[PDB]
Amino acid sequence: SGAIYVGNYRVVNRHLATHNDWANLVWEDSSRDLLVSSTTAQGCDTIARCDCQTGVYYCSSRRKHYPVSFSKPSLIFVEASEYYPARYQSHLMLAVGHSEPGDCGGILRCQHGVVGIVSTGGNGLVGFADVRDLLWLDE
Ligand SMILES: Cc1cc(CC(=O)N2CCC[C@H](C(N)=O)C2)ccn1
Ligand SMILES: [Zn+2]
Repeated sequence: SGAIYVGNYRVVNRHLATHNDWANLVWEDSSRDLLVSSTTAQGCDTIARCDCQTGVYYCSSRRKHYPVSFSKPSLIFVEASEYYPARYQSHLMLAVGHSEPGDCGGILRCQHGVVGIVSTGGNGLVGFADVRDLLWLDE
């Protein structure tokens, strides 16, 4: 679990969105596994606006942060699950590292701020849904 709080927005994995998230929906994209809902309280997370390929992610299944090198956002095939059939997930970045399904929502950060959130895994690769292109999260 986990989310990004920036301004009046809450960014979560779409497959983990709550009833309140859908009742206050701003934007959602199934192909990216992202959903953004509105909030009453102001958020203070900073979104990175960069092309970094190195950062640190929080892994709840180990209560640890790990430094990783990750690929640029791209279309990657993701196996079927109870939330989606087999498809290509867009804007996804991969790194060599540990993750379990419950790690989704963990933040990936670089020196400039929040890069994305844990969204996929398996076979020793962790995938993160990028948020750096969503310039409207700041305005
Ligand atoms: C972080 C993680 C997730 C899994 C499982 C995984 O990849 N799923 C299941 C949940 C939805 C995901 C998606 N974005 O389509 C795909 C296994 C290890 N680590
Ligand atoms: Zn950066």
